[PDB]
Amino acid sequence: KTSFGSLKDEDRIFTNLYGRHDWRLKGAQSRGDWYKTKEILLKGPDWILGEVKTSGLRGRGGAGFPTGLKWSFMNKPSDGRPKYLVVNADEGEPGTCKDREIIRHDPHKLVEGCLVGGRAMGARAAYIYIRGEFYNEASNLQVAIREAYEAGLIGKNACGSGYDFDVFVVRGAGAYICGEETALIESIEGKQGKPRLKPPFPADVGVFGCPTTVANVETVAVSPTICRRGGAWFASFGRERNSGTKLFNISGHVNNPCTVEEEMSVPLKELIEKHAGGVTGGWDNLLAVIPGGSSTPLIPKSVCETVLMDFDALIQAQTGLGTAAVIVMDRSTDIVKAIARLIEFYKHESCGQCTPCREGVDWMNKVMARFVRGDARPAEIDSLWEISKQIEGHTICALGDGAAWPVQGLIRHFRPELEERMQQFAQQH
Amino acid sequence: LFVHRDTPENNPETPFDFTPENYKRIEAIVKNYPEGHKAAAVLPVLDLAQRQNGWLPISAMNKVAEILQVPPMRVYEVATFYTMYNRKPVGKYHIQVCTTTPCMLRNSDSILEAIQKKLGIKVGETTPDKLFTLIEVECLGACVNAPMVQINDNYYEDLTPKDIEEIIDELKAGKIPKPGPRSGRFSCEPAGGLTSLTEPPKGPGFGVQAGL
Amino acid sequence: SNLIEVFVDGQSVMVEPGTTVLQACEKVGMQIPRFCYHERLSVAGNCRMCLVEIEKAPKVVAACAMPVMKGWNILTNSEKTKKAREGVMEFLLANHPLDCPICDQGGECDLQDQSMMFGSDRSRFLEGKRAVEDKNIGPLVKTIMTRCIQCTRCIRFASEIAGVDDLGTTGRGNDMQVGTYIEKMFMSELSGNIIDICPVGALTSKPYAFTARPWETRKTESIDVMDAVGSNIVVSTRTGEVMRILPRMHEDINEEWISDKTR
Amino acid sequence: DNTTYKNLQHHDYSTYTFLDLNLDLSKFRMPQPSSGRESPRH
Amino acid sequence: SGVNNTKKWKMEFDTRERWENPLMGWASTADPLSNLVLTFSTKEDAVAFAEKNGWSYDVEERKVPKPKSKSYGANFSWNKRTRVSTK
Ligand SMILES: Cc1cc2nc3c(=O)[nH]c(=O)nc-3n(C[C@H](O)[C@H](O)[C@H](O)COP(=O)(O)O)c2cc1C
Ligand code: SF4
Ligand code: SF4
Ligand code: SF4
Ligand code: FES
Ligand code: FES
Ligand SMILES: [K+]
Repeated sequence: KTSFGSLKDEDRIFTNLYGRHDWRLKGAQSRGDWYKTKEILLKGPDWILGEVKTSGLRGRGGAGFPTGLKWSFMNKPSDGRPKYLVVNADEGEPGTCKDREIIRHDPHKLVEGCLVGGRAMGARAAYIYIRGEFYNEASNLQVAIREAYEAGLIGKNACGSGYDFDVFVVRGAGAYICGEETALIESIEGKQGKPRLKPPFPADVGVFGCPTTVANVETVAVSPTICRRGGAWFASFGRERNSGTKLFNISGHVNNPCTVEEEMSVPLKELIEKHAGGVTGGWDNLLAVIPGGSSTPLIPKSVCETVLMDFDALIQAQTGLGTAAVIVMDRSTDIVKAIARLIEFYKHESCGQCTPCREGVDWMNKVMARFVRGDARPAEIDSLWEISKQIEGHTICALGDGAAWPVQGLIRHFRPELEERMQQFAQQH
Repeated sequence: LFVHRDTPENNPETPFDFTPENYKRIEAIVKNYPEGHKAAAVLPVLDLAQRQNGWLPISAMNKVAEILQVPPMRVYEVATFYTMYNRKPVGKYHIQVCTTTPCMLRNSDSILEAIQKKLGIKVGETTPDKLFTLIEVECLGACVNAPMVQINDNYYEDLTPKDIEEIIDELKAGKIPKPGPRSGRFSCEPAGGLTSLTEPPKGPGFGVQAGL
Repeated sequence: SNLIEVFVDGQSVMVEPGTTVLQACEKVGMQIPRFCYHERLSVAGNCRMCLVEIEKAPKVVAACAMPVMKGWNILTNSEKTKKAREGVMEFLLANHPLDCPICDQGGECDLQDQSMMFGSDRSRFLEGKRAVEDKNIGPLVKTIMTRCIQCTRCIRFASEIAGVDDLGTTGRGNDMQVGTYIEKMFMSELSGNIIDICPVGALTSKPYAFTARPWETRKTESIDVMDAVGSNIVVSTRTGEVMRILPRMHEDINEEWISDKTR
Repeated sequence: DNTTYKNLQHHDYSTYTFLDLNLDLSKFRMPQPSSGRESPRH
Repeated sequence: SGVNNTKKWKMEFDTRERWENPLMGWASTADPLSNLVLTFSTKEDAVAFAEKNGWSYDVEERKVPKPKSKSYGANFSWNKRTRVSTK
């Protein structure tokens, strides 16, 4: 194939995305959930890991590592410690709200995903870490989990397959950094959500110091359908090495902001127009797009004309797919202010553990505040660029990179606006 | 402030205990984790104290440290690290307006301005009647329904200045307004009609691979 | 037999498995710069002053925490390593107070000295600085916490060496603060040691305050008689007067600590 | 049907809805593993 | 934490009386060797220099910090006391 998009309803995975069908077990089963789960479990961990590998699935939490290889780090003999699956439902990236829909409208897909993914890893239980603000969603998930326990689908002799598997829901207490996989683990252990250095890796020393895999809600919830319909069915969608379907959040200056499921590698322009109703005020009113959550650099309208929505295409555009949260800014936007607010966000979310982000992001925030008003000199633009490069790659976790990239995107594509703002300020004062 | 100073209203001798029914909940909370790792229950138990009491006096933090046999400092760290814990009393309704860029782009400033004008307070303040507290928060994970607010445990979404004033009017009367979007749509589906998932979903076994 | 070969700037060295990059470097007489790392405390890896380039690896690693892999070539003086140190030193000094003349650490400050050796020679920080309120933790340790660089050495020492979990971090981000949260004295028979391990003048000796500068004291290596352990000490004197007592490392006795009575 | 919202149960959730469900699930759980000691400080 | 002042051997002499000058209170001395400190590459060189100059001496063997076994992953032990309660 060379064109991707126009995914048909029969090929969509999250068929209750909009919550217009019963989200409880009866509704879930009528839609295909929990079907031949026992046969999947008995096929074995090696078979399950092969199916996820052939599917070409990559992490949906923002980083996009190959899921099959990542989950294979667990496929190792016991050494006395329990093994755990940790499901990342922190869902904290600004612009991103996809995992919210899965948890509250398709909870049984997530619950089955834990069991199947748990089996492939040899894990005895799954801890689903969900952000504290999602109280109603977590309560929905607990109800679905109880239905699974009562029906014998999870717990002792899960699905009548002889495999014991528990599913626990743990709520966060308000911290974006707890979406980071090691910070998430530290939070479950009752500590401050501060990421660990690696090594060790979670597959060796994880939650409670035991082998762990942290997987995104969307990554886990699509696994049972991949095993049922085959890896090759999943790989038939999207470009090579960009396989599958994807949940997209289109927000910002669009006519109909929404969440939708679409094929990977769909053109960005097609995604905004077909599903979101187009850019507010017409396509030509577009200014810039943040293609995959606040941590990915913005791209200008010129780049947005032809760019595809997948990992490799967006990396080539000097950005990233991230969480596939598309934030649209039209030409009425104060682009400098919009980015400055994201830096203010990262400043509020930095855990403060390590020097370059604890001090650097706050420093970038102060400089961006002045850049919004023009209260700076042009020579400070290159200084701000250099500061961002001293944070990126020098911190414990990727939040430091996530704060540096938005600044770099602004300077790369909108330097004249920054300089014009400074000229206006100097003339006035 | 992230330091504590004893006052008559907030000191170690302030009375806090879990109700007998909350001790049963704590027992089930603690059992979710391996034996020897009871410290894992600090966040859910600390959150439970906030639900019984509304906020966390230093005495509530000390009680949680006692129950789980962790040093009090390790509970103080958790209480001050996570933003959902209230270390000062809040109003009966905690209004949390999202002002991160996606909500900013869709005019969360108008929502924030409307609340202040109606309640006659500023960001961070509590009404004199102690019914409402107003603060700004970061992305609440409901970006496609911007602008939006969280009030206690509920999201109110797709808001306009008029809509948020009617929610506050209901809260003042003591009634509970239903959560969710206020623009017509039910959740995250595009307004003006579904662009997908219009067909009925396929049933069990559809497209299942052979041999399974 | 179990030893593996690694390279430090091309020099071969044989190390036990588990050796960190920082420990491999010291076997050829290279001391990586550090702030949060102390060899008698648990590894923290948060200050990032020890970042070092590994030949053929795009990302610098934290030498204090990264176990060295066989065949690695550690480039302790490459351009990438030098620019990493300059960047981290710049962030450390961005909010640090202009206190050296009034700060007792001056003259024996690891922040001053590693700024001179591994940092740039000027500032491009054009904003205003953080200021932090002081905490009272007893009559022995004075706190000027605006000087704190959040290395967490004191927290780890208190929990691990002294077995007292009264120190921690409160808040988040740039406003994260080291202290006790509540008003509380850190009175332990080993409490005075947090003065030595604190790399900056955030924690200083209250009795010693303002009386001397390090370059002017004469060091007499001697023995403590306040108990029967025979702790090895240094007696700082100036112009015929005893000014303070410091630990002297003896691995088989007091490793590098002394009791508050000895101090 | 595909024209009505079927996720209205959460309009009746209250302060303790989540922890009551956790307490309710307590009987179903498998026995937890043990590290061998009461805590890392033992 | 710097170790650069621990590389070389030193030779100092026994401390002798210092008294307060009556006029100013300054520290007076009558010891001509009070400030004399010599540097040597090895203990043998220092011993040789003392021998030929006729000074009786004491030699203290160099103290080396012994190699530690450091491990970041031990901060998160499953069943050992090395698990840290805070970061
Ligand atoms: C600051 C920060 C926040 C993150 N937040 C989330 C999140 O909310 N949800 C998520 O799945 N991953 C998040 N991640 C990515 C995770 O650390 C991790 O890569 C992911 O959970 C792995 O799952 P996956 O392989 O299925 O993608 C975050 C990372 C960082 C650095
Ligand atoms: S980069 Fe920021 S969030 Fe990540 S560990 Fe360092 S201080 Fe914490
Ligand atoms: S701690 Fe060091 S750098 Fe900071 S004021 Fe004191 S002497 Fe100067
Ligand atoms: S007070 Fe000193 S030892 Fe403690 S964290 Fe701050 S700089 Fe480190
Ligand atoms: S930006 Fe407000 S909910 Fe995401
Ligand atoms: S000494 Fe290695 S990060 Fe601090
Ligand atoms: K000090």
